[PDB]
Amino acid sequence: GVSSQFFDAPNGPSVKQVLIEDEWYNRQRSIFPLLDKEPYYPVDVFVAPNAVVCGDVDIYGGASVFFGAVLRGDLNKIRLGNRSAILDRAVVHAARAVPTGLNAATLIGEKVTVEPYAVLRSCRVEPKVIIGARSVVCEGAVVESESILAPNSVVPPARRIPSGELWGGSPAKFIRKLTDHERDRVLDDVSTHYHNLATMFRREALEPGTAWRDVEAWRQKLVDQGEYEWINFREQKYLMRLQHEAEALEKLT
Amino acid sequence: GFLDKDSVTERVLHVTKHFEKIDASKVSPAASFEKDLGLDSLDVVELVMALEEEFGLEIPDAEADKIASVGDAINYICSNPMAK
Amino acid sequence: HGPAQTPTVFDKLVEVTVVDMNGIRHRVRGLQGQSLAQALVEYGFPDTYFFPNMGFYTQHIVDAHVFVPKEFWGKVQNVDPESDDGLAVKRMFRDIVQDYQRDTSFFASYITLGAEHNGMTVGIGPIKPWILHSEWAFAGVHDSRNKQFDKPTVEIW
Amino acid sequence: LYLSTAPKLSLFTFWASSWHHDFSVGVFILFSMFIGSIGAYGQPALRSLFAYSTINEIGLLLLAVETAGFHTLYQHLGIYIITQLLLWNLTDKRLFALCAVSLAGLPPFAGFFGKAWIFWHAMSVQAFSLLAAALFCTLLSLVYYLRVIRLFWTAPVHTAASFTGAPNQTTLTSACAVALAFAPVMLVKPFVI
Amino acid sequence: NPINGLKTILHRVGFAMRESGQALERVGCRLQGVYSFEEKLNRHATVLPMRHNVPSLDKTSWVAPSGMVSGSVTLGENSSVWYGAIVRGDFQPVVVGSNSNIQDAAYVGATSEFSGPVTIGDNVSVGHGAVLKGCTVGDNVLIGMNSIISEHAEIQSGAVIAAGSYVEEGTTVPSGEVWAGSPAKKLRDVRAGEAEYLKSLPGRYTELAGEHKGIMKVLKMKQAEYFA
Amino acid sequence: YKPEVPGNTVDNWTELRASWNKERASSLGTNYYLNVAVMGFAYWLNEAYYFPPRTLYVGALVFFALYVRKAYFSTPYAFKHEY
Amino acid sequence: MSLFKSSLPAGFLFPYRHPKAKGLVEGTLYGLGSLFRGVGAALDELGSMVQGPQGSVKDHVQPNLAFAPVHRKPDVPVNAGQVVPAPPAAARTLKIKEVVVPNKHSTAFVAANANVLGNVKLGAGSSVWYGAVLRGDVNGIEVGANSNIQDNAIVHVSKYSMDGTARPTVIGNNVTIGHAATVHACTIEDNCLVGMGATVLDGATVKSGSIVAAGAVVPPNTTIPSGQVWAGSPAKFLRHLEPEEASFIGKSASCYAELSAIHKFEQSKTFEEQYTESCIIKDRAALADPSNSVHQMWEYDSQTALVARAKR
Amino acid sequence: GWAYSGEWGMLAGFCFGTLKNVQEGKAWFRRPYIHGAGMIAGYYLFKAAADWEDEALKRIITRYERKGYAIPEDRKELFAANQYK
Ligand SMILES: C/C=C/C(=O)SCCNC(=O)CCNC(=O)[C@@H](O)C(C)(C)COP(=O)(O)OP(=O)(O)OC[C@H]1O[C@@H](n2cnc3c(N)ncnc32)[C@H](O)[C@@H]1OP(=O)(O)O
Ligand SMILES: CCCCCCCCCCCC(=O)SCCNC(=O)CCNC(=O)[C@H](O)C(C)(C)COP(=O)(O)O
Repeated sequence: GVSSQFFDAPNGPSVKQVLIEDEWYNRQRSIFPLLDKEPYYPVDVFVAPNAVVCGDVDIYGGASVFFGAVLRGDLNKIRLGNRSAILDRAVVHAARAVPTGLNAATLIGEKVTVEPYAVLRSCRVEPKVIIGARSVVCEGAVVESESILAPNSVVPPARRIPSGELWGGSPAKFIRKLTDHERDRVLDDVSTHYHNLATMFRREALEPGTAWRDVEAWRQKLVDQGEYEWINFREQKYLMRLQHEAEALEKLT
Repeated sequence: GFLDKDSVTERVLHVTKHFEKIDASKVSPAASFEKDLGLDSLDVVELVMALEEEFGLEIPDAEADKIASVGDAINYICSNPMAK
Repeated sequence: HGPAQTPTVFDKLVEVTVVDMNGIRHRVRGLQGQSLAQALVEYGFPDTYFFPNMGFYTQHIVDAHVFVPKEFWGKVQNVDPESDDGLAVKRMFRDIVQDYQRDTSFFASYITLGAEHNGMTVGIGPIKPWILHSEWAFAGVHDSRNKQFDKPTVEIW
Repeated sequence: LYLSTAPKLSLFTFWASSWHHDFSVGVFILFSMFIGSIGAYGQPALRSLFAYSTINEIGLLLLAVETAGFHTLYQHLGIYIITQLLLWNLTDKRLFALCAVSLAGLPPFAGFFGKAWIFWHAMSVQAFSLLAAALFCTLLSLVYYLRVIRLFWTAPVHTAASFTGAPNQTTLTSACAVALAFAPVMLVKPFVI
Repeated sequence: NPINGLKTILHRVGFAMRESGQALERVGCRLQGVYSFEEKLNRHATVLPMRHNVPSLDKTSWVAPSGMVSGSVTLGENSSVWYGAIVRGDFQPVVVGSNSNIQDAAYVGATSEFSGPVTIGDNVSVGHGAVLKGCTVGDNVLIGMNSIISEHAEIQSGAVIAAGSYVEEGTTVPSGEVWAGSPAKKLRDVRAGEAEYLKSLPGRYTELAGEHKGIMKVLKMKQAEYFA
Repeated sequence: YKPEVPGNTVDNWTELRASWNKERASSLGTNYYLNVAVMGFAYWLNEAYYFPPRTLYVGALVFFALYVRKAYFSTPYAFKHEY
Repeated sequence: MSLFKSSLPAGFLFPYRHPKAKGLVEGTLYGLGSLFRGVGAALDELGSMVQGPQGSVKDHVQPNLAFAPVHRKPDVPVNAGQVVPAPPAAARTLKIKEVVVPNKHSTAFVAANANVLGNVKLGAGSSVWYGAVLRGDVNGIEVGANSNIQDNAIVHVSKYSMDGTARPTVIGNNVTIGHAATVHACTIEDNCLVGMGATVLDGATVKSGSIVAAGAVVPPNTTIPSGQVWAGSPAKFLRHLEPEEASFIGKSASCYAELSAIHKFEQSKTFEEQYTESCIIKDRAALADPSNSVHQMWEYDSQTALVARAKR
Repeated sequence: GWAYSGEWGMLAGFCFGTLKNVQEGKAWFRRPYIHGAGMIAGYYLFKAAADWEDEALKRIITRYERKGYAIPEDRKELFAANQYK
């Protein structure tokens, strides 16, 4: 078993831990750090309110994370390229190591679209790639630039899809070659279309909105009743560190 | 391949020549330290230190422990990117 | 087209042995078509080993000073010394390397990894202190655990 | 940013207010314009590019001083100072192209007007040789300002968000100084005299 | 469409008034010394309009709180959108008939650049995790779990799509046939005992949606006890 | 189609390496000597502004023709052990 | 006891909510703030009216569906969840006497946006991840100790089937359920792995120490024996287990125990702690300037940005 | 000074607000109170510039006439005028 308290967290130990069954409203953040691993994102990113971006994640340019998608950078790094789209409820994960011996981070190039319910884990996707829906690209696999994966396809670990082609199946086999106009324009067209849809969502978002008014009304009612507790969190973190150091010193000798 | 395979070989023979417990004519370009030349570990360490003195390097304990032959020493010096 | 082999990553893998400036040998894996400086960055080498390519329109490319054996001298890509790329290499030799230069000195972005590099041993060469701007410099001492790979951007400004 | 704006204003105001000399500064005009233009053409680092382009601009200001007529000096210096305030506080790199087109003297933007009254007053008092050198160096300056435009306009846009607060903290000043495209309506009139 | 022009002008003016009001309320909160507006709570919306395009939900239809409908979505009588399901009509509209179920974490949408509207008929079962992009589904069809139906495909009435299948773009699936495979192909005809369970499937989901809607009402009243 | 790079890679790279195997001097000496030259001897040009323009133009062309470029400068004297 | 534990102002100690105003100036500011809040909410409501029917959709907080009840049914026995008494408001309004909530062990981790409903049992050290759906409504769902259901995976059971069998879903110990996997009315034994994006259909049995590969579809009423790997759509026999993959299964289970610890640590912090931590991050970035004028007198604590001691 | 300087200042304020939005990744219409404040500041700034136009003309004619340059009365109205051109 592993304890759920961390005394070497960058902002200190957690003073008050809340059980999930005691929560009366949903408090899931969409962008949050895991100890010392903070996500990196641009000013014009679209992160959907029910999408999760956590840990060591780098986002560039005009990339977008659509509804219910997960980008979990807890075992390694994940990079999302310029104007790359992660569509609805697709999962991007990363392993600590790969059988090929290369870097195990999931690297996604620019202008890459990932269709709904697809899974990327410790793979390399080069620029201008369409991953189809219900597709899995396994650990250490490589998808080369200007290539298309058909929906419901499996790319097994440490396998390669050559550039300029359409592949599909379980396991993925050769279907056909892309035309020159498809490599020149169509992949950029799909990425630009999904960026335009993300911009339409970004224009209409009122952040932070007004859902906090009810929670603040409940807190005001607690201050009215005298049941709201004021906690000095900085001082409690300091005192907990001092007690931890004293307890560690009072066992070695 | 950072350096040639002839001048390093004769320099190896030149520093192998001045050893009192070695034979000045038994030394071959491809021999062994244990079966052929008859050296224990400390003699091997002394020879590797002489080679380090001549070529201006630093060979760690594990790398010098792997070296067991004249050809092994020549190949290690040739593969070293910081040789002189 | 028939029952021929499915493409694997192992078909395109290139292995290079790299000796850093402390003499420690490292196993570096790369892919065909990737430059050497990129494979060195992705291996996890510290950021003090790398410096900007000092040409116009290419300072976003990171580069390293490598020592290449005589067998692999002819597999470094050719640069015209009269062109503007030649003057970029001349500026890099003039300012970054200086008197650490040897006859095996090259730059790692000018090495494109292929099957001919498989088994090649290179070493990292030392460099002089340099500055591009306030957010990218090198004071002269390789005492830092920060990897180059962990930098999110390469900033020319 | 501090070094390119305030001391030049202070010293040129002392020169305008209380200084007379019986000599010339023409060889230093030639040296500044040719050295600054050729140096900024030849130096790939951006900091050195802007240092040499500053030497070229101070050569133009010296041409305005040498032919008298301090009104053109003050107009060009003000436009230059506003451009400097935009240049060193940029976080979006697309506006780096506006600094480029307004430091190259391209017509509708305010840098054109600041250069062009200096050229007009130089032609008025018939300072022909220094003017010809200034026009040649102006033709050279366009090439590296186009290099700036190639670097930062014809490129994909990436601007990192803030994490520890202070979100893009000088967008007010940079967006206010980009409206040097609206000052030319007041610059064409007899304004700075 | 000048009607859309007037709606556009009104929506933009009202949006500007809303931004100004919320900003003034945040200034008031800062003056009070209360910083509850800075909380990074979940801002998920079950119903998400796209400017003047509001989803049209029947009073006997139900959308689960973790589900969502966006843009031009029509839900018919006693039709259900379950937990985690995403039905997207912000680019091209979605039309769902009556007594049809979109099960847990299923994606139905028309968001591709050349996709037509999605039309789902009456008594349609859309299984768990199925992805529907710009298709037309007839009456009394089971969409199997983790299946993909592509753009301009026609799933005619009475057909069964098996689990994990992928129907290609512009593919017509005939009536009363079972199709399976990732290059999906006809496997057999629907049998009678199979068709009995096909007929009895959507009513169960109707009553299950009723029970879950009641429990969600209980949860909302529990939530409302805190702040009211 | 792409043009071929002229020459040999080993010979070209040896040409690129040439005359740079030396520690670069600091710039303080060049800057101090420039300031000394201007502050001590630029007054010699005071009467030159009144000279005929053919003389001034030919002198400017002569200075341009005899100028040696500071960037990529090298001497054979840097690598010899006696004069 | 940092250095100024008895002299810091209350605004610095409580950045999320300042205490009660005392003087004339603070009360005037508080009254102005309440007036601004009223006028701002009024302008927001008026703008929503002018906007049209889209303004009638309002911003509301979402319910906690990570721990959610279902209807207690008379034909459905409760063996995974627990029957708890109904709330009195629900009883007096819409006729509820008993609901079924999940049985959740204290060391398990559930994501705040996951959907775990009703007749579900969660073992010790087990984890349900972001966007996962565990709907136990018509039968029971059992998850063993140190088991993980990963992101966007769907778990469901059947009461009525084609062949008239009610089947629960039972998941054993040290089981890894892959990303976007579909688990439907089936049995997974101890120390098994289901690949990411795979589908296991009704009444299929995965015996102990086996692996279902990524993208595989397990047909109904299929038994996958021990020490075999199955793959494809439909899944057939592919290989026997390697010596290393059996230890890899346990490595995966231990890795997700370690990961669920960190994610539970980050998730279960209150709003006040998170706001204090953001203020601390701000102070730390202000202290990262080496020319900061306090660096010559005070030494600051790294984790809280408080003055620890005098430097000189 | 110029008659349409305030309208030019308002267009300047609108473009200022739009650019402040575009720099920070927001659409052009976002935060319209920033546009309004920019419009007010641009209006008053360009009205002040138009006032300096008349002031500069008045200073030039006054200094030139004190030095001895006698301007005829048909041309003094080109300078000593708050002309709203
Ligand atoms: C986030 C948490 C992650 C975890 O901890 S595990 C959850 C996710 N893990 C997985 O991806 C599990 C699945 N991974 C694997 O591929 C594996 O287990 C899979 C083991 C059976 C096999 O993966 P391998 O890398 O061992 O591939 P094999 O050498 O076994 O491949 C043999 C054969 O099977 C085929 N094969 C291999 N893998 C697959 C797949 N997946 N699908 C279909 N067909 C396949 C393939 O075609 C091969 O033939 P050819 O390519 O024609 O020569
Ligand atoms: C400045 C001068 C100061 C010097 C002071 C330091 C002097 C330290 C001397 C004392 C240290 C020892 O003797 S240490 C004691 C060394 N003797 C043993 O360990 C017993 C086993 N015999 C061996 O190890 C032999 O070396 C051998 C059989 C050749 C093994 O052959 P290899 O070798 O092939 O392995």
